[PDB]
Amino acid sequence: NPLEFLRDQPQFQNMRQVIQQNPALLPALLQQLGQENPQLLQQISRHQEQFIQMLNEPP
Repeated sequence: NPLEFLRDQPQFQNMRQVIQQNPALLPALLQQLGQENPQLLQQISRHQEQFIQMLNEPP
């Protein structure tokens, strides 16, 4: 799945940041990921726990 790198790369963290302080655009990054490629979303399914886990970065 293309998420492996997504979860590893700042993609997950980075997002949390922008959306963390500036929660205006929200973590849409995911919407564009699953939407972009009709196959991505499916593979992304493995996320949720990890993806969202960071989406709520403590700091």
